[PDB]
Amino acid sequence: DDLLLKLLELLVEQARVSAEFARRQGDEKMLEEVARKAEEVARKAESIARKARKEGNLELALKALEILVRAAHVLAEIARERGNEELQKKAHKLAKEALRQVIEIAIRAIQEGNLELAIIALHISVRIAEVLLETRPDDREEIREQQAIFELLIAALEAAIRLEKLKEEGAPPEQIERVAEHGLERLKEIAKEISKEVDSPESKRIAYKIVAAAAEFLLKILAEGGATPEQLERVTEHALEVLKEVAKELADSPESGLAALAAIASLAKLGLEQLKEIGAPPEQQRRVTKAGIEAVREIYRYGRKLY
Amino acid sequence: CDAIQAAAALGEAGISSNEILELLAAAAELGLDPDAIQAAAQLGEAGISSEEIKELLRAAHELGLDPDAIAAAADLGQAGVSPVEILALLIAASVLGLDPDAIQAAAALGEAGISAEEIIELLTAARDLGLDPDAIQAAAQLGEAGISSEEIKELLRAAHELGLDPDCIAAAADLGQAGISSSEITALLLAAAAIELAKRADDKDVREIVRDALELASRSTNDEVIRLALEAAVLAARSTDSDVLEIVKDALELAKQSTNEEVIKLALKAAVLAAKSTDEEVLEEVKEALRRAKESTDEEEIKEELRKAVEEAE
Amino acid sequence: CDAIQAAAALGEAGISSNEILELLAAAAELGLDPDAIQAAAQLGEAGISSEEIKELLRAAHELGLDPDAIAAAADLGQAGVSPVEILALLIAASVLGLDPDAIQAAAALGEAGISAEEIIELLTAARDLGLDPDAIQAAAQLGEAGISSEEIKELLRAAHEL
Repeated sequence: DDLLLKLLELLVEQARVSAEFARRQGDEKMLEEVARKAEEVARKAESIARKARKEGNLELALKALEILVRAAHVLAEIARERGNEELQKKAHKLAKEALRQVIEIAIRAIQEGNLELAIIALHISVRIAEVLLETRPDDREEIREQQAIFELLIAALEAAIRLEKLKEEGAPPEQIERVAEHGLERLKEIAKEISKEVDSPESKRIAYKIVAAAAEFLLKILAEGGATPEQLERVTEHALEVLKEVAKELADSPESGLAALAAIASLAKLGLEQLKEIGAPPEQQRRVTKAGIEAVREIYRYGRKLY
Repeated sequence: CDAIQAAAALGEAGISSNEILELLAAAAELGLDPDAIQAAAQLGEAGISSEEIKELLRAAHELGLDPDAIAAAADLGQAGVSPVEILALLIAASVLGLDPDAIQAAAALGEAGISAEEIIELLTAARDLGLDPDAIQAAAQLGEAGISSEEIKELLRAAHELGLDPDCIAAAADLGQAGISSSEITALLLAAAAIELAKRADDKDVREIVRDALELASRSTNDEVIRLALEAAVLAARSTDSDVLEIVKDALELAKQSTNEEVIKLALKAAVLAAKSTDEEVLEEVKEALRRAKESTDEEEIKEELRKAVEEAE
Repeated sequence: CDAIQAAAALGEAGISSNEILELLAAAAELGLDPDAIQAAAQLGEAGISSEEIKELLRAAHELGLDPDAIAAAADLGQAGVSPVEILALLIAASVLGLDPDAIQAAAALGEAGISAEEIIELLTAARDLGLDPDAIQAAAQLGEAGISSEEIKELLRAAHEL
C-alpha cells in the first residue's frame, strides 16, 4: 500500500506547487482543478483508511490520516485563496471525523501498549489542530475540546512512560505502587479539572474511556511486573475507586452509564484474570469481586438519581 | 413439598447446610419464587460462589428483574460468563428497557462469546435504530458467522436503509459462513432484493433498469459503482414514479456509455439522491442536468453540472 | 427473503460474486422464476460451468421451455449429460410436442446411460407409434435390464403390432 499513499503525497505536492502558482499568477480553473483533485486524493486516502481500520494495521491508518491532514492543508490554502465556504465546511467535517478516528486509534494504541504509535497519533492530532486553527476564524470551544483531550492523553502518556521506565529499569513493586497510586490521583484531579470546561457528550464519553484505558494500562503494567496479590488488590481497589468517582463526575445519561459500567466491570474482569493467572486464593477472588459488584451497585444507585 | 427440591439441588452442587440456610434467608427476605431459586441452583451447579449468588439475588430484587430475566443468568453462567458480567448485561438491559426475548438474545450473544461492551453497543444500536428482537437474534447469527461487530453495524445500517426482513440478515449470516466478504454480501443483498421486488412488480422499465444495473455492476472493477448501481436498482424497483425510472435509466445508460469512473459515480450518485428525495423541482432540474450532460460538448461541463446537482441534493 | 437464500445456495455451490451478478443479470433479462434459478443452482452443483449455464438459460428462454422442462435440464445435468445434448433433448421433446412426464422419462433413459441419438429415435418411435409416456418409462427399465435399443424397438414393435 505505501507506494499508493506516496502517490497521494506526490499529487498533493504538485497541487501545493500549483497553489504557489495560484498566488504568483492565479486562475479559477486551476483552483477548481486542484480542489477537485484534492477531494479525489481525500477519497482515495479515506478508502485506504477504512480498509486499514478493518484490517487493524495502525501504522497504515496513521500514515493515511497524516496524508488526509496533508490534503487538508492544501485544501485549506486553496479555500483561503478562493474565499470558499464549501471547501472550509468539507475541511471542518473531515477534520472532526479524523479527530474522532485518531482519538479511537490513540485509545487503541495505548490499549495495545505501542506508545510510539500513540506519539505519532498525537503528532497527527497536533497537525489536525493546525488545520482546525486555520479552519475556524471564530469557534474556540472545538479547540478547547481537542486541546483538553490532548492534555488528558499527554498526562496519561506521561504516567504511562514513567511506569514503562520503571518497568525497563526493573524497579521494586513499592515504587511501582507509589507511582501508580499518584498516577491515578493525578488522573482523577486532571479529569475533575477537565470536567469543568468540556460539555460535548461524545467528548465526555471519549474522555472517560481514555481514563479507563489509562487505568487498564496501569493494571497491565503491574501484571507484567509480576506484583503480589496484596499489591493487585490494593491497586485494583484504588483504581476502581478512582474510576467510579470519575464516573460520578462525568456520567449524566444512559449512554454514559453504559460506558461507565462496561469499562469499570471490564477492568474488574481483567483484574480477576490477573488473580486467576497468579493463582490467588479464593478470599482475594471474593474481595475483588465484591469491590467490583459494589462499584456496579454504586453505578446503578448513582444512575437511579437520574433514571 | 416441592420447596425441598431446591435444597436437594444445592446439596448435589456441594453447597453446605449453613449456606443453603443463608441463601434461603435471602430468598425469603427478597420474596423470590421457586424458579428464581432454581436459577440460583443452576448458577451453583455452574460453580458460581454462594456469597456471589447473594449479590445476584439482591441485585435482581433492587432492579426488580422478572423471572425470565433472572433465568437468563443461568444460561450466561453455563456459557461461562462471570457473575459481574451477568450483572452488566442485566443492569444495562433494565435501563435500555429490554424484554425477555432481547435478554435471551443477549444470553445467545454470551453463548457466541461476544464481549460485553460489544453486546451493549449492539443493543444500543438496535435500540436507537428502533429494531425488534429478531434483529438482535439475527445479529447473534452474524456473531455465529464470525462477522466483526462494526461489520454487523454496517449490515444492520444497510438492512435498515434497504427495508430488508430479518431472514435476509439470516441469509447474510449463511453467506458469512460460506466465506463471502461483507461488501459482496451487501452486493448480493442489494441485487437479490432488487430482483425479489422485480418478481413482485415485473414492469419492463424495472426489468431493464435492474438488468442494466446488474450488467454495469458485473462490468465494474470498483465496488462503490456496484453498491451505487444496485442501490439505485432497489430504489427504482420500490418506486412507482416515471421520473425516477427515466432518471435512473438515463444514468445507467450514460454509465454504460461512458468510460470515466468519476462521471459514472457522479451520474449514479445524482440518480440515487434524486430517488432518495421527494421534490418534483429537484427531479426536473436533475432531468435537465442529464439533458445538459447527454448533449454536452465537454466532459468538464458534465462533471461540473453533475457536481452542482449532487452538492445541492446531498 | 427467498432471493437472498437462492444467492446463499449459489454461494454454497461455490459460484463467485461477479458470476452470481451475471446470473442475476440473466434472471432480470429473461424473467427467471425461483424454480428455474434453483435448476441453475443444481446445474452449478452438477459442475456445469457458469458460462455454459448462461447459454442454457438463454436457450431455455429462446426455445420457450416451461419450468418443468427447465427442472429436467438439472436432472439431465446430474445424470452427467453434455450441456448441448441437454439442449438437444429438451428442444427435440418440445418441438415434437412431448410433455414433462415424457421429458422425465428421457432423463431416466439418460440415467440408464442410453445414447442421445438412440433416445431421440426411441422418442420418435414412441411418438409415431402413438404410445403413452409409460412406454418411454418401460424403455428406460429395459435399458436398466440391459436390453439393446434394437430389441427395445422390436419389443415395442411387437407390442404395437399385437
